[PDB]
This record gives sequence, C-alpha cells and structure tokens, in this order.
Amino acid sequence: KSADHLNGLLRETEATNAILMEQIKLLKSEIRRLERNQ
Amino acid sequence: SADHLNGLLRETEATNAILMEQIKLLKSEIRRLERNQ
Amino acid sequence: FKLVFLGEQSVGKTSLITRFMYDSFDNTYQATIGIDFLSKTMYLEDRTVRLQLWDTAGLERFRSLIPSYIRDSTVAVVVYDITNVNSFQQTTKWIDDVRTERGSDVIIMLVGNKTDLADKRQVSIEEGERKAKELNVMFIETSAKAGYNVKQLFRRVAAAL
Amino acid sequence: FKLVFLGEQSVGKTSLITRFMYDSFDNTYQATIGIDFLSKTMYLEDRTVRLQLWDTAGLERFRSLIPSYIRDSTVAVVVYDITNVNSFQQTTKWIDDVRTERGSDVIIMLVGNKTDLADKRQVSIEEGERKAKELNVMFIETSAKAGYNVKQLFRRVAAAL
Ligand SMILES: Nc1nc2c(ncn2[C@@H]2O[C@H](COP(=O)(O)OP(=O)(O)OP(=O)(O)O)[C@@H](O)[C@H]2O)c(=O)[nH]1
Ligand SMILES: Nc1nc2c(ncn2[C@@H]2O[C@H](COP(=O)(O)OP(=O)(O)OP(=O)(O)O)[C@@H](O)[C@H]2O)c(=O)[nH]1
Ligand SMILES: [Mg+2]
Ligand SMILES: [Mg+2]
Repeated sequence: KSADHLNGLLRETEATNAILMEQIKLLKSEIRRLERNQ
Repeated sequence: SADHLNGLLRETEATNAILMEQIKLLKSEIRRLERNQ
Repeated sequence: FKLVFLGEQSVGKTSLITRFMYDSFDNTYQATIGIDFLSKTMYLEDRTVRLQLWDTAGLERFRSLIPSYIRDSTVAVVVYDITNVNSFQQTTKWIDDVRTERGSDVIIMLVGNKTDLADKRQVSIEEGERKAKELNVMFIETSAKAGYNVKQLFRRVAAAL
Repeated sequence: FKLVFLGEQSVGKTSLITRFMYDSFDNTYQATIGIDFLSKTMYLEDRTVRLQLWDTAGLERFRSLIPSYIRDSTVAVVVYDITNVNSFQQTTKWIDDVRTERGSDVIIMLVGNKTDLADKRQVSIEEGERKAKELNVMFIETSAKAGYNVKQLFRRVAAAL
C-alpha cells in the first residue's frame, strides 16, 4: 500500500529535476553573453 | 514492484545532485566574468 | 514542505536564510544569481519538519524562473527593506505574482527587514501592518544582522501548515 | 542507460550527438560549456531502448564536473580528430580517467572523427586500431559532417549492453 507514496514523490523529484535543467540553460547562455561583450 | 521504485528514485536524486553541482560552478563562472569586466 | 523568498534587490533575502540556516551574517553584499537552494530539517516546535528553501534573485535578469517555482512552493515569504520606500511598495507586485499561481491555496508572509536601522527608517510599522491585513497575509518585522525575530519568523510559518 | 562523451576541444563531440539526435550539422563552432544534456528514445531489435547523453566540455575550465559524471555513466565515448595528432594522443588521458572511476565495469568506444578530411589526415587507421586493442576498447572512425558511421556507432554500443 506504501508503493503509492513512491510515485507522487518520484514525480516531485522529477519536477524539481526539470526546473534545474531550465536554470542551467539560462545560466549557460548568460555565460556566453558575458564572453561576447569581453 | 514497489522495489524498482527505490533504486530508480535514488537515481533521480543522484542526477539531481550533480545538477546542483554544475549550477554552482556556472554561477561562480558568471561572477568571475563580471569582475573582469 | 517548500518555501520561496521573494522581494526586491538587497532587501536581505539571502541574509535572512543565512541567519536561520547557519546563524551567521555577512556585511559584504552578493547579489543572488538564479535560485540558490538550501534545506535543513529544523525540528521546529514540539515536532519535526522538513523545509526546502528557494532563494530567488531580486536581480532583474534572473526572474524568468521565479513563476515556475512559485507554482511549486507551498509558502511565500515577501521581504522588504524598511529604510527603502520603493522596496516596500513593490511587495504588492510579488503578492500579485503569487495570487496568480496559487490564489488562496498558499501561505504568505510579509517581512520588514533591517530593524537595526531604525534611525534611517522610511516605512512605519503601521503602514506595514495595514498593508498585510489589506492583502490578507501575515506580517512581521525582523533584523537579519541582529538575529531579531528571524527564528520567530519561521516558527510562525510552520504553525500555519 | 547512460553515455558520456569525452575528448579534447573541437573534435566533434557536440557534432556527433547532433548528427544522431536531429540528423543535422552545423559548421559554426560553439564550445560546449559545462555539460549539455540530451535524451532520445531509440527502438532497437524488438525492444525500445532509452539513452541519456552527457556532452562534456573539451574546454579546460569546465572539467571539474566530468569525473562525477563518468562515475554515473555506464558507457564512455572517447573522441579524437584524425587531422589533429595531439587530440589523438590525449585519448589516453580520457581512458585513464575512466578506468579510475569504473575500471572494467564500463563499455568504452574510441572514435576517430572527421573522415571527410582524409586529405589532411595525420593519424592513420592502423595507429587507431592498434591503440584500441592496446587499451582493450572498441574502435570506429566517423564523419559527423557526412553522416558516415554515426548511426553505426550507437548501434554497436547498444549491442554490448
Ligand atoms: N543593517 C542591516 N543590514 C542588513 C540586514 N540584512 C541584510 N543586510 C545587508 O543588506 C544587504 C542585503 O543583501 P542580501 O542579503 O543578498 O539581500 P537580497 O534580497 O538577497 O539581494 P539579492 O540576493 O540580490 O536579491 C547585504 O549587504 C547585507 O549585509 C539587516 O537586517 N540589517
Ligand atoms: N569536416 C568536418 N568537420 C567537422 C566534423 N565534425 C565536427 N566538425 C567541425 O569541427 C568543429 C567541432 O566542434 P564541436 O562539434 O563543438 O566539437 P567538440 O568536441 O564538442 O568541442 P567542444 O564542445 O568545445 O568540446 C565544428 O566547427 C564542426 O563544424 C566532421 O566530421 N568533418
Ligand atoms: Mg536573494
Ligand atoms: Mg562538446
């Protein structure tokens, strides 16, 4: 019966996983931007 | 099958860890570039 | 159990989190980039609680991420600087942004930081207490430098869950 | 099922992944920063498989992250440029780094990219085939520009799992 809380929580770890990669993309382009105006 | 839910969750948390590590490295790289501006 | 810190630049968001997580303070200002993440299972109030903390940027470039996290967080802490009139006015912005993502399905706390600078105060306590009731959210003044009301803040938030 | 692309700067790591993921190619060079992530669903031999792809930086600033990912990936693709002698010598470095994190518990592929530049070739096929057997890893030459052997590459890796 506890094999249930394993899904709702896994999807949260994947939800937080998503937003991480989004922040990463934004940072990378910010780096590329700074390097251009160098 | 409530077993494969753990080994896999820990993998999603393992990949989660290395993400935040890369994020920290990027942020300081940004701060570094801004200083030599 | 997730919290998100919103507010203008250099109001003390990063500082209030430090005073709480590590009980330290740094005078040297560093603008928060992106969204720093901190977590600590502070056994708060005769019982145990796990807290996720999202430190957002007051910086204008790094705001596109914010809305996505507001949607993910069950609590919002809106911080202003009592020696800065603008940062106080802008708290309306940040609450609107939150109402948009969660409506009334969220716990919100307005915070008037930097009380140790009472000499240079521009915003009164009445204006703050008034605005809080106005927008139906909790209110509290703090000082991250002095450690004043910083524990009190998180204690009151855990009591509304 | 995870793969990691290692090798010197501008050998064609980013390019080999593009030729495979989107079947496109770009002449304009862009140095990979940090570790780009790409994933796509490949159906092979009666069952549909899943591949995680980690594109590492050949750039020297962004290498501190690499070791942590080698430890996480079950397969390593080491890429060199056949018109560049140095980038070929350095493949020894990248395999050592892998043996250190996983020893023999890993599948490794040496890749000699840019075959379409056979005129400007500095490394022979024998030197490559020799070195591969030397360090007990698979070998294959490719051209990301021409699309040559790029599918063949991933097909051989999935056949060793
Ligand atoms: N006197 C006094 N100074 C404070 C107090 N809290 C923060 N400061 C100072 O004010 C500045 C605030 O910086 P931060 O803590 O990074 O504030 P912030 O809202 O996170 O700014 P960003 O990260 O750019 O969004 C720092 O220089 C602090 O040292 C306080 O309670 N009293
Ligand atoms: N002629 C030819 N050029 C290629 C081939 N593959 C890649 N290139 C070019 O060589 C350069 C390689 O760039 P990348 O694909 O980013 O190689 P890389 O190893 O990822 O370099 P970093 O990302 O900085 O580590 C690009 O300008 C490509 O256009 C190829 O097969 N033939
Ligand atoms: Mg902050
Ligand atoms: Mg690359």
